[PDB]
Amino acid sequence: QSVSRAAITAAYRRPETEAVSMLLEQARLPQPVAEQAHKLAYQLADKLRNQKNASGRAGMVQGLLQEFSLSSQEGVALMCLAEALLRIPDKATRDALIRDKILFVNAATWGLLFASLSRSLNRIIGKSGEPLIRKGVDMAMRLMGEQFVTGETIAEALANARKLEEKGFRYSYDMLGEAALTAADAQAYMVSYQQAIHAIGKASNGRGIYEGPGISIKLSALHPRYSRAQYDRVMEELYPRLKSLTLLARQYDIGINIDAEESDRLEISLDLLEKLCFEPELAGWNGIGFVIQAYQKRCPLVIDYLIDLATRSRRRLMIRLVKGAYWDSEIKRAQMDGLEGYPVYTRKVYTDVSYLACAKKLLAVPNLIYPQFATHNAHTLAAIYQLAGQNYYPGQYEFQCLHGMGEPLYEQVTGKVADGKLNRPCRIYAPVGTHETLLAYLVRRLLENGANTSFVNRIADTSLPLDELVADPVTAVEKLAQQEGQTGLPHPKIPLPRD
Ligand SMILES: Cc1cc2nc3c(=O)[nH]c(=O)nc-3n(C[C@H](O)[C@H](O)[C@H](O)COP(=O)(O)OP(=O)(O)OC[C@H]3O[C@@H](n4cnc5c(N)ncnc54)[C@H](O)[C@@H]3O)c2cc1C
Ligand SMILES: O=C(O)C1(C(=O)O)CCC1
Repeated sequence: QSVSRAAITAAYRRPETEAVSMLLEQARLPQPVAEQAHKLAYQLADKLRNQKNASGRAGMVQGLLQEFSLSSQEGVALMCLAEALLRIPDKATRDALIRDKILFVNAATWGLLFASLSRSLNRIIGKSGEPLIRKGVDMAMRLMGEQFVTGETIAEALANARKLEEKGFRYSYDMLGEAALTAADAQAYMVSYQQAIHAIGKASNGRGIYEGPGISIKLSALHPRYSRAQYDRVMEELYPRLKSLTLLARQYDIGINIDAEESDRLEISLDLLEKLCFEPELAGWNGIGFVIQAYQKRCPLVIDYLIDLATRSRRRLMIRLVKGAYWDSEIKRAQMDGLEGYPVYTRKVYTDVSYLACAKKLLAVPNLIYPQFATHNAHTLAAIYQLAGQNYYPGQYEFQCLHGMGEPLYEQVTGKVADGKLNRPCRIYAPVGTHETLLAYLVRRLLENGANTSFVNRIADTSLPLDELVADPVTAVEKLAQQEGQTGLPHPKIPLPRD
């Protein structure tokens, strides 16, 4: 194998204490940079919470709830009398009433500022059955998934883009659908991507790979049963499709990004990337995109490979750095194979340290990589902004975020300094499709929003202080090493696969 390639295979499942200890010093921000990252992260997160004055509103609740000292339900019943007294139009009537004589409709809305259904459930199922089950699951899937979808068709989504593109946001469009099971399914996904490239290209109109929209694709949509697909069949069947779409994105000069999926396909996607990058028809073109997952132990080794690849094939690569979306499934997979170890980290803070270390690796080679830092975590953003150094220029890097999750945070980021933003561009990942293609994406978003470890989850918990929410991962890791006795131990509730 190649020297860069061999090192990747060597790190597939390396001990977690080993991996974390190596990344730790590459991820440590120097004390001056670290404090500036702290301030900016604190500001971003504070404005995200006290947006509708959610923080200070809870303060006046706790204050009057102290002085008067009654139930939380008692406080809500007080607001209801207060609101109905404020609805008395004449003051002299209201006050004389307060002293002479002395409805709960909006107590619901007031409660938010402060088991019998289980009977209905067991009851409803018996008479209704697997039809009721399959309908309700579909129903909640559409209802929860609306917020994550840009449009049902490529044309409806291109239209939805202008509002934010006029403010300096970019877009990457994703035609939903993945893990093709039949040659037909893969063929159809091939069609909907070509149709999308045309639409997004006519829309782009020469704006170019950096400043115009682009497209994101999944190899697993392009080949039947990609899960266990063999090497020779993938190159004969998938690669010509990957080539074709990429040629097409070049003619329109739009970025085309290869999404990263489950970790046992990292090898094969590198093989496809390696061949794509030496097509003569793509020589001198820099529009090829590739996601790397910082939660994998071999991400730093992939970066060394990609850096060498960009040199050998004489192009600048567009590399989306992400943490990763399949962590639950990666762990359950590794636990069932009883394999040597895990390919991903087992403590969330380890992934953050991985991400910070990989970001520095990417920022050091602007001639060979255009970094695209995908994240919704205020501290992560703040740290990359500091790590990228003074004297920003547009093509140095960009941020990325998911439709439905990133806009509140990046609206402090993309925009003019005069209007109080950071003047850094953000590309919004924009899914496109109907109900029939939303399931796997939605589930991954439910796993993301619902985890106690996720930034977007903890920012909502106004009982968690901002200083803990934006705390520094290197320091977190070193605080554990000192309490536990050694740097980088696996998560306690997650033993090694064979145990
Ligand atoms: C625009 C965009 C494109 C993306 N494309 C891809 C892609 O092609 N492939 C892909 O896999 N991901 C991709 N992601 C990432 C994924 O979808 C999540 O959005 C991302 O991981 C969340 O990171 P965050 O820094 O915003 O949140 P943070 O909450 O600070 O990080 C959360 C992440 O930490 C990781 N994590 C959670 N628990 C643990 C644990 N116990 N041990 C170790 N690690 C843990 C998971 O990666 C989790 O998602 C993309 C994200 C964005 C924004
Ligand atoms: O991580 C992934 O593969 C993404 C998904 O959830 O489909 C693409 C953007 C996140």
